[PDB]
Amino acid sequence: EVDKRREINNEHPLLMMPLYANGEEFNQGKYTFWGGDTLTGKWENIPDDLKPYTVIQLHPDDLPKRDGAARDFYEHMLEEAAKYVNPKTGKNEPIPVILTVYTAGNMPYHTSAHWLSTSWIDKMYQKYPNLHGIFSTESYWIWANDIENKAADYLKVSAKNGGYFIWAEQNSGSAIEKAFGKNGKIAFQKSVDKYWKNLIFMFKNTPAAEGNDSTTESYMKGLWLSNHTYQWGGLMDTWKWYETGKWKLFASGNIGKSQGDRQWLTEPESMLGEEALGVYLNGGVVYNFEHPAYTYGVNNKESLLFSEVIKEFFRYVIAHPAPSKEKVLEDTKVFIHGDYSNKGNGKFFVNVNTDREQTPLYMTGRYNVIPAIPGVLKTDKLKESVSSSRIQIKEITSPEFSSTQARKEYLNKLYPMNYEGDIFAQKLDNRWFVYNYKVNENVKQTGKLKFNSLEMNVEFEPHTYGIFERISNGLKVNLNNFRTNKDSLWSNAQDANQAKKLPQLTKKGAIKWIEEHYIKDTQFGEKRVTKIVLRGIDKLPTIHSLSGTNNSYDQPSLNFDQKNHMVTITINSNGNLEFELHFLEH
Repeated sequence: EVDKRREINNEHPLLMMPLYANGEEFNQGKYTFWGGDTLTGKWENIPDDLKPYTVIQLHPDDLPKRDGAARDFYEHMLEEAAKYVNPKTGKNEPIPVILTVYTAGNMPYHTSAHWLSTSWIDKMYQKYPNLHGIFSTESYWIWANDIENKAADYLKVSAKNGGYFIWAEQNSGSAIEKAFGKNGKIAFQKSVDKYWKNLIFMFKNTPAAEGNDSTTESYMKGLWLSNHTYQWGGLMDTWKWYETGKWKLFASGNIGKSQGDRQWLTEPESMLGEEALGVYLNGGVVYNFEHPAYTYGVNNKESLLFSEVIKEFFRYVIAHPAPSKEKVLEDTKVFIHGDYSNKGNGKFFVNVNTDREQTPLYMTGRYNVIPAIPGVLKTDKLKESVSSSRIQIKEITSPEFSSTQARKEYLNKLYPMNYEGDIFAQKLDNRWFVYNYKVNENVKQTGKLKFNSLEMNVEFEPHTYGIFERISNGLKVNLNNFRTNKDSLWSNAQDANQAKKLPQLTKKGAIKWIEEHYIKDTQFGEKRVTKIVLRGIDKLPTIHSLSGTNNSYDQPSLNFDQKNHMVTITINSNGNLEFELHFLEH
């Protein structure tokens, strides 16, 4: 093995920072990115605490579809990255880069990435120590005849150089199963047997109408636990709102795939944190987002989604490393071997732990994410682990998985019920993680959680997650319900028919909207109420270390009922929030 260029694991997570080449300006002799970020300016802006965990991911977007264009753009940017000087110290501090080398099946009618040979990639790794890896993303809809062969070559050239091959893909059309050899294309399967320590496999939740969120995430987790990938994660994509035909928040009717640029702006900001929790709580460590103009920002400025949700979430997962592989193995009671594509795809988990066919969220944490690997793979390495002895490894074709009711009856024997209420909750050590799982329905949810004898009842509106940590002197609370008002995008449409018919916002129009109405002059959402009730408290708790999104919260209300030894906490906010409550139990 060649020394790794960087670590990627629970203690060293990875946030990918995408930059999409502006092919129109490339044709004019300029080297620029859609949305106006510059490589140097963006890197400088990244908070210093996050720099060790963040990597710039270049994407060739609409560079001309001809030989040399992607090499030219990429070599220019690698040079800029390599020559970077820290303005505060004067030291050359090369910027870490990941290159997108494969997308859309690398068809020459789809992408300039077609004209990037393995030879060139090898040359770039050798020339640039700051090239930390290469990325393949989104070919499930165009599964090229040689995709497994090419993926084997990407993994091998990365291993040769100590870099990572990162593949973000969704199990549409059995893509993950095929990647590992379902249909007899076994080159990548063989590559992984040798080079899995240089592989990162991520879900890509874009094709949301096909409902493969839960099954793809199950595979990513299972691949990791069984030593078929070094680590896993997810690319969470606000374009899901387009794929599923949604429009104005909470509005009725479906507009189909008709208003792309309005649609990818509409997903609530905090819902990206809800999605990202599925990665974190299950031991994933790599995070990436789309659409980047919304999720990260424009013109070297952080969007509010980035500053108030993603930045804070990512800081959290650095401060509190995700459960290790060993820990997740120890906690795993059931591990599925087999193909979800033959058991209803995402339907497998509907009314088990997801509430509908098309959602990136879960409705219960009772089973967390049940890990699986495709039927083509073997569980030998999993069984060889010292931490896997109490795992039931079950074929997906087992009678236990034959129906929705069979799945719950089996899983319920092994995963005890550990909270009450119709809301998502999952416990990790002394922490309850809670969110309202509604996607586009304006419905409050409630749950009853316990920390031993201490009872905590919560009431959450949609697009609200919380982390509640029992600490020696009381409770640490992190709450995020940040959701701005996107109704302006849907002005002039009083129903779905009218909304489908709106003028296109367009790509350039959306970037302009972000500049003019999101980066500044933001239409913030209304403050909304969260209730937390604690039962079993000695005296009125005290509040400490209260902070959050500027101007986004009223002072929390503490109402102590001495007779019933209980406190009702009322919060009215829209943003991120954190505080400690100090108290003793009764």
